[PDB]
Amino acid sequence: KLGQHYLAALNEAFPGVVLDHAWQTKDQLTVTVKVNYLPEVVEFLYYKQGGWLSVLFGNDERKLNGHYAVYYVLSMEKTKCWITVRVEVDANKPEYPSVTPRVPAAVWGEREVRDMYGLIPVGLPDERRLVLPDDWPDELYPLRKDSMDYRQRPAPTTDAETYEFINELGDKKNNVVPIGPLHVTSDEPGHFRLFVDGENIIDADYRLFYVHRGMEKLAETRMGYNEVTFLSDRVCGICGFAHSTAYTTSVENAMGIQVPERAQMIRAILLEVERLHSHLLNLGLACHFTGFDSGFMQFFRVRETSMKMAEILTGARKTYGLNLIGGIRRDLLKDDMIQTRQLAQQMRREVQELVDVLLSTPNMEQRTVGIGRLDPEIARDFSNVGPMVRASGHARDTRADHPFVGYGLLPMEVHSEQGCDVISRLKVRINEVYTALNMIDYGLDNLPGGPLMVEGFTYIPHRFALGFAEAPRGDDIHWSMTGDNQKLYRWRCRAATYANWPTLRYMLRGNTVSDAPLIIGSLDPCYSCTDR
Amino acid sequence: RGKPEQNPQQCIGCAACVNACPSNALTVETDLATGELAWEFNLGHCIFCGRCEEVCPTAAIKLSQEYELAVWKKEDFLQQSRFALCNCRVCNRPFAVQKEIDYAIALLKHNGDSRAENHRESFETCPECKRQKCLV
Amino acid sequence: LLGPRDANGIPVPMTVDESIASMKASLLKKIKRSAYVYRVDCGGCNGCEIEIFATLSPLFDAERFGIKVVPSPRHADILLFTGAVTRAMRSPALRAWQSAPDPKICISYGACGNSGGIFHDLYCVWGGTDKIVPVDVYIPGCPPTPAATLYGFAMALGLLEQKIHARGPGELDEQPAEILHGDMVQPLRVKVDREARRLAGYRYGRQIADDYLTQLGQGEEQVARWLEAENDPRLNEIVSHLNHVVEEA
Amino acid sequence: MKKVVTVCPYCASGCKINLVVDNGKIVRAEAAQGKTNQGTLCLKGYYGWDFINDTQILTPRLKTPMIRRQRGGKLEPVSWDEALNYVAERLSAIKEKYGPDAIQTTGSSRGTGNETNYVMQKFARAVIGTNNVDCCARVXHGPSVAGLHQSVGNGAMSNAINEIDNTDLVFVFGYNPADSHPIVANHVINAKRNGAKIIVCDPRKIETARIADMHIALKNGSNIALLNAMGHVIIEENLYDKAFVASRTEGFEEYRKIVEGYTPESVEDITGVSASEIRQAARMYAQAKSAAILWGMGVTQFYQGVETVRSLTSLAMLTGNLGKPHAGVNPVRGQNNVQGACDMGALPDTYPGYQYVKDPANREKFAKAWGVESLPAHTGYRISELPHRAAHGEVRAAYIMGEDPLQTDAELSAVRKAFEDLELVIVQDIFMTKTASAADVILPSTSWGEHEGVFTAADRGFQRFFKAVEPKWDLKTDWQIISEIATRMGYPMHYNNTQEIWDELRHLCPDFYGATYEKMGELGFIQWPCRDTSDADQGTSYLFKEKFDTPNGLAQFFTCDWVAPIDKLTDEYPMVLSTVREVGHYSCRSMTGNCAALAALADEPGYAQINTEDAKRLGIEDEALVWVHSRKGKIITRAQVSDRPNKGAIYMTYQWWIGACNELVTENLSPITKTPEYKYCAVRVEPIADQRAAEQYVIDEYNKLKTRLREAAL
Amino acid sequence: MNRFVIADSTLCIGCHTCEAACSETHRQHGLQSMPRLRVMLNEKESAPQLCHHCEDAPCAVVCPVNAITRVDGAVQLNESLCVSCKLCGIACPFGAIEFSGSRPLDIPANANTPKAPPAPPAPARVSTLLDWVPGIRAIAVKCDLCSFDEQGPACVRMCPTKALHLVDNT
Ligand SMILES: Nc1nc2c(c(=O)[nH]1)N[C@H]1C(S)=C(S)[C@@H](COP(=O)(O)OP(=O)(O)OC[C@H]3O[C@@H](n4cnc5c(=O)[nH]c(N)nc54)[C@H](O)[C@@H]3O)O[C@H]1N2
Ligand SMILES: Nc1nc2c(c(=O)[nH]1)N[C@H]1C(S)=C(S)[C@@H](COP(=O)(O)OP(=O)(O)OC[C@H]3O[C@@H](n4cnc5c(=O)[nH]c(N)nc54)[C@H](O)[C@@H]3O)O[C@H]1N2
Ligand code: SF4
Ligand code: SF4
Ligand code: SF4
Ligand code: SF4
Ligand code: SF4
Ligand code: SF4
Ligand code: SF4
Ligand code: SF4
Ligand code: FCO
Ligand SMILES: [Fe+3]
Ligand SMILES: [Mo+6]
Ligand code: NI
Repeated sequence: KLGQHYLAALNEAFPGVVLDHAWQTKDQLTVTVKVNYLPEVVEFLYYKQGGWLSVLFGNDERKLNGHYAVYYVLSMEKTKCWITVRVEVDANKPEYPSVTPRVPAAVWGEREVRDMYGLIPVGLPDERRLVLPDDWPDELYPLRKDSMDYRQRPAPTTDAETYEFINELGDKKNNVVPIGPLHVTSDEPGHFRLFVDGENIIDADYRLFYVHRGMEKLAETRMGYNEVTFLSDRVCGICGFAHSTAYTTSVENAMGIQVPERAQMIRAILLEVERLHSHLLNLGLACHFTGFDSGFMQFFRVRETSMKMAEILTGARKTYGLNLIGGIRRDLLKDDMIQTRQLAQQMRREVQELVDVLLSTPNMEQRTVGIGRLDPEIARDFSNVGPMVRASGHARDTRADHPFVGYGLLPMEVHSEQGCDVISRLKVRINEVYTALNMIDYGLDNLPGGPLMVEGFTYIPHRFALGFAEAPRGDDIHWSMTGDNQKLYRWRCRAATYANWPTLRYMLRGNTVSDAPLIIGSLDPCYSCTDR
Repeated sequence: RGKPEQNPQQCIGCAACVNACPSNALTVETDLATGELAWEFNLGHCIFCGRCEEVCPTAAIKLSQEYELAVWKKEDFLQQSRFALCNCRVCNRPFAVQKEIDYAIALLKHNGDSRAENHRESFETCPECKRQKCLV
Repeated sequence: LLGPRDANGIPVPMTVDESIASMKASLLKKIKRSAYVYRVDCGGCNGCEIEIFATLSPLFDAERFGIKVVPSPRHADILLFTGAVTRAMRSPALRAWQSAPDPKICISYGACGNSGGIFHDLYCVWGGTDKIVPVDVYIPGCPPTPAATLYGFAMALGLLEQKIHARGPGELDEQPAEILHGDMVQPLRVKVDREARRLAGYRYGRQIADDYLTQLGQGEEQVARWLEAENDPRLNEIVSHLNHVVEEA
Repeated sequence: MKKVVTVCPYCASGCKINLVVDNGKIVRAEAAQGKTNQGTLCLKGYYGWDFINDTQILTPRLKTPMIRRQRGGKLEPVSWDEALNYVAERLSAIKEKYGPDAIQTTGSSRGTGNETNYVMQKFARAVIGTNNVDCCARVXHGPSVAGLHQSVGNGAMSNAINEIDNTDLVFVFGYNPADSHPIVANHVINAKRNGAKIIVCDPRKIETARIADMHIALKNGSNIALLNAMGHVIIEENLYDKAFVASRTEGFEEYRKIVEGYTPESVEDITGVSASEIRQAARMYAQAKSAAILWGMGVTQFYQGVETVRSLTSLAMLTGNLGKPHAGVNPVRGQNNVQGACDMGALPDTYPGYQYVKDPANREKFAKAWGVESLPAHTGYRISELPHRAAHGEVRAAYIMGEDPLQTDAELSAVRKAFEDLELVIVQDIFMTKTASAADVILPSTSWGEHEGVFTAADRGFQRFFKAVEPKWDLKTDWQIISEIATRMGYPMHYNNTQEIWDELRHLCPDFYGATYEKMGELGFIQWPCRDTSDADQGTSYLFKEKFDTPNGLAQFFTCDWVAPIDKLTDEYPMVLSTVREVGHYSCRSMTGNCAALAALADEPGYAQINTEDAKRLGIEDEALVWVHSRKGKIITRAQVSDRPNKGAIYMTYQWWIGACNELVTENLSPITKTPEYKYCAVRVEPIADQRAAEQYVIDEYNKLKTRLREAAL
Repeated sequence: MNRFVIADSTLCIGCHTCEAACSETHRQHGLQSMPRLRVMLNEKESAPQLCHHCEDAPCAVVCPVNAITRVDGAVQLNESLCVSCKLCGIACPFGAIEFSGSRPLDIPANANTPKAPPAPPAPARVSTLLDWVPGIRAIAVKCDLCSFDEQGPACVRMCPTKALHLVDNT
């Protein structure tokens, strides 16, 4: 059983704090600790044991045990397992000690739980509203199961935005350069405040969650089990198969569900095919701010032949719908599989020539070095997970630590650079394109065979687990608890860029105005995945 | 993966497709005035997932090869049908779609139910009144 | 302040003056040969945004028809609305509405923009884009294909005309339904359909089972067609399993 | 995962529940091998325990003491300190300025147990100095206990519940076993399984009337005429044990000369039942060797309730079926501790152990044992006339303890007006009920499942229920609150547990001396009178073996001429209203209103049973909302159209809060017992044009009701 | 050669304990919390009516997805495969199948905050074969003989008068 050593270390460091512990799967572990001793346990597992704060979230278990539940998912990466730290916040006085003064990665999860559930982490410095809009009435906490109906819409208190932006390094003489929410080539709402002195950015604050639909509440009220796979696809058009596989594996880990052999690694094939689509889009956007546009339209061309295998492996463009809880909906056939193999190869042909642009190295040496540097010291604290943390030096990858859809039968390579520039994050994505093309080269020629679907099973109530996938921008951790045979009790999703966002203040600092859209797009944000 | 069209000659009024629609593009309401069930499809809600053609008992709703769907007014999105409800033969409360009951009777005649339609009074009886029949 | 409200404070769609709305046809025939379109992305997934940006891509072009994307609402003659109106996004969308010069053309893009899509009844959305501003042209899809985007813009500019219309109740509703594939007994057809759906797919499974059904007419002859024509190992495994289901029945 | 043996807190059948408890939470209820149930429980015993978890389905459970500062003010939460200092200063001030009798104090009958009733009456009679104590046996079998005390001598159930299984005939008269005490109905089932014929006298076609060799469908309120007719058939056909009527009873000639004027042909129309089946019923009851009479609320809850009990018990003397096993008169009790509250002395005319207060010897004994000089002697005022004494200006304060008089009392407008002029109403409850909202002082109490005590079944049988879980709001048991209140202004009154109170009880009662905790224990059933703590006395199954416990030792015959009920069927009120229970939910719906499995079967506004012909012709369909109008109010319930109710009357249910039928009930109290007439009042049912507006009027009034109780309590 | 639970109407007192027992032995499980047996009343008789578990099943014939099949001598319906076509509730000659779905978990029926305008109300109830709520997916609810439970049916066990008994042919 994985995770015994960390539990023993927690027991010897803290003798009588672990009130209860249980195993979800072999590599999944949860512990219930004391409420007043919570920040020491998570800080210990974070700093001393080398754990990364993946996701933390609240729960409404007042009719299950009479208490709120705040979970703290930690990824052990020094074998490698999942540890969740659970606390039982009191009902009529919801207050638990905060982790943000100890672990900086707990700054927005503890701001989200102030809004969705109304729980109060005492000692949290950033007390501003995060997810709910500025016109939201105060005490309506949406994710409380008895606060309001999902269909209720309060009257907007204000038409103007009342958000407060902090200026850490600037003063009352600095000007601001908005870059949202309605900006061209941003293609997605998100506000930015560049506190500039000239063209240099002194400080940078931002307002997000303009695309907060509220699908966490809607996934547990109006919508079932097989239908949330459609909700996960319609979050963003480019992580659709990442969210669906992350949600599906959360529900199949919550029960047994011994999925058939080829239905695992076909999901591994389509997970990598999607990162051909998303990385080559970012590399096209990397050339549209570096300068050349005949490097963009051409990355659009190699993106189209990545869309051509996505046309034949599924038959759809963007949002799809190919996974169910037991297995995959539509199934690949022989010629599709022989064909995808050399269109993978001709892309490796085309990708090599198009990557000869950085070999050219003129705006790819002066515009993309020393710009938007992310400190690996900072990236370790805030627990970034995408190509950000792989460029900064940490070999953080879900497919190597935790093979979820049969990646152990596929050739896995983790690429980590040393520089922390924009050009370093492009080199992460360039080596990931060849890596994903090696898996398409080695996946579709040796399928194990067998069935595709496992259905007819009954959902055991109040069973939960963690589901994870390797999205193109990092990992998405999906935690879902089964409610009954039809509905979910609670489904929580954290986007790949949700962990990535709180370090944009430390990238845009010291840079210029002109390359500031390049710094934001260097990590390839998916606002719709993080805004939920 | 084009527009869902419904064949009204083959829809039996079983909210199967309505229950499987994630975006509630398909809606049914029971109109006691007219004794009819108002089946409706809205293209302004449809996310083109294809669950409706998956769960249709009689394959009436299909997604065609039609992708040119822009309109000037919102009411052109709607596909509407009305099916006469079947009144009970013990009480007279409307309990099911008459076309659905006739389709069920046709299904039972095929696999071998020689006297299916001579038992039509059992099929056009509400399940509450059918439970009172076996009590006596 | 920006938008009108009820007595409760819930927002309502704006009502343009008829003096302002009287010259929309003249504006359309003015911008028939040159349309300035500003994307107003609201609370929606990138799908309904990247495909709109793909309307000027190599596969589908918009400048050949005169459509040029503008950087400001002040330059806009057509305001393209994309996502479901989030409560945080109603005020910027309204600001983009009043910033444009009157009269305007509004095009709702996608299911999420037409009526809210899958988030139609939810506390953080106001529904579709017609719940805040008037909408002239509705373009459905999730996401709309670039052919649909070109058709929507061409029909908005008068180059094409509307194709689909409403269908109401009629005589065909009460005509009885017929048994499909009413040759063998319904149990086996249902069982082999489920067996093909488990192994192939919704789509592939109906297809394989229906091929098998036409081949139940001549056992050996079309067993042979399914075995030889495809030469697909996978299709052959699907047919063998379906055949064992029917045989054991 | 340990099992705690408890006694079901709903009805007087006294079933034993094996509450399985893990951690400090209850997971399930199991059927225990008790004396009464023997491993069979109804739905309320199986799935009626989850009201203690504060589910807030109907009403929020109480947490803190709350003091209302001025009527029109609000219930604002307060510490126990001043909640109880206020309830001592105000009570002492009232007993100084007005009188000891200006105070009035109820006793509970549901989950508090016997020891709480004993300490409550001890508090009242010692600290207060009043006999103003009345449980809700007043609105229950008060006519039954009064008639039995005047006629046979002992006012309790004279035979065991388990003794019905071996009778030769069961005579059910105005009692519904299948909906009130389901295990008693199962006992009647096995009695029919042993060969006993069953005669049911009920206007409806109840489930017990189905297992019956013959059933009597009589007119509402015509019990005396039928009883006199069948007694005349017994006498004139000379069918009785005269040996018994010559040796053991007294007063036969007056009964003979007063019943002879009531032959069956004259009542063949007042009782609406033909003479041939009356003769068959009288002959069948006379020739049965050992036969029992079971009567309920179709007897006592009338103007002529006491006289009907006298007639039934006199007719039992004629048949000679009184004092032998598998026979006797069996008034089946109501709540699970109403027989316990009767024994413990929570009545305004008796001390604990069925000792009356008119005797100065008992008034010297209890003054010696407690500590004041002599306890007050005046028979006290009753809870049914409490609005009458409050409006007239005779009673000033009401210590309501574990009842709901704003839902379960007649003429609810008069109750509301009484609570407005009553300057203080102290409600000691476990829920925010209707009365708990209109209370000037409210004290939270420990529920049934979280304390200890003694319950008494319908057949006078003591039983023990044990503590399962701890309370989660530092709130104390009822005897603790009573003891602290008495300490803060009067007597030093302190108790450690209920065993000390039970030992004090056995010291003060010669009839409960043999009922000790260790003899009862886990699965014990000890039917008082038990006199020896030895294992010699396991209880007393039947009464009247050798003496009738009468001052003469001889039973007395009595009956009178039938008189009509007070309200008459008039032009605009042609419909008889009878307020009748049902299985599934319990009275006032505080508990069973917070149980999800029980509230998932029937929620609101309830079903008023309509005869098919009556609705077919008045225009009312099988599930339609119906405006039911009376002289004192108009309310809405649905309609359950079936031919089981008799024509001309509707049978309707008072457990519902929206559409409660107690607004319609005009209170006409009995002549001497002062019981409200729930089983007969004149109404008119009328349909509603727009059912959707009335259906919305169901919902918003149901939500505005829950808005008040969730505002005051929280 | 079929297993079914029958009710003795002479022994049934109409206590609705069987309804609450069947509703709770499935609510603790994942299945539907609607009782699968309903106490039917007339003038002279009273007995719950449930699935007869017929030797030839008209419900299984009309099923489009083969959700109804015979296993262990009992006609068992898989609630994870039913597509709410409601054809089994028509072909059943005894009215043993009704249709209900799952409410949102741990959420009350009326959770309308007074801080916002109230949500639109539910449509009026007409019949389980016609009704549709957007948040509720109705499923054919039938007596499954408590096959998941290890101590037999909960209706037979928790009957106060022992009216229900399991009829079993090999
Ligand atoms: N119309 C009409 N009215 C009737 C009747 C009728 O047939 N028709 N029946 C009458 C009869 S026979 C009776 S007995 C009465 C019964 O009616 P009530 O006297 O009202 O008795 P309950 O309904 O049990 O009221 C119980 C109250 O006590 C509380 N309680 C429960 N357990 C405990 C406990 O352990 N401790 C404390 N402190 N409180 C507790 C409950 O929360 C609730 O507030 O109703 C009478 N009213
Ligand atoms: N489920 C449930 N069980 C309860 C209770 C509860 O609230 N819920 N309450 C308990 C209490 S508090 C009590 S007192 C007992 C009482 O329980 P029961 O004695 O059974 O009382 P009811 O059901 O009110 O009345 C019994 C019968 O009296 C009939 N009746 C009405 N009018 C007349 C008449 O004029 N003559 C005759 N002969 N019959 C008539 C009615 O038709 C009904 O069939 O029940 C207890 N059991
Ligand atoms: S599923 Fe098919 S038959 Fe049923 S309502 Fe929909 S279209 Fe009609
Ligand atoms: S395609 Fe999907 S969203 Fe559209 S009507 Fe069918 S089920 Fe509903
Ligand atoms: S229409 Fe579809 S793709 Fe476009 S924003 Fe809405 S959900 Fe996303
Ligand atoms: S008869 Fe009374 S004690 Fe026994 S189970 Fe029913 S409600 Fe509980
Ligand atoms: S639980 Fe038993 S007595 Fe009660 S209705 Fe059901 S079968 Fe009849
Ligand atoms: S549902 Fe009806 S037809 Fe099917 S097995 Fe049960 S009783 Fe027979
Ligand atoms: S409701 Fe379910 S079981 Fe019944 S016919 Fe339809 S799909 Fe089959
Ligand atoms: S056998 Fe099981 S499923 Fe069927 S009615 Fe009884 S308890 Fe319910
Ligand atoms: N990649 C991606 Fe989408 C985001 N952020 C996910 O997961
Ligand atoms: Fe009917
Ligand atoms: Mo009573
Ligand atoms: Ni994304």
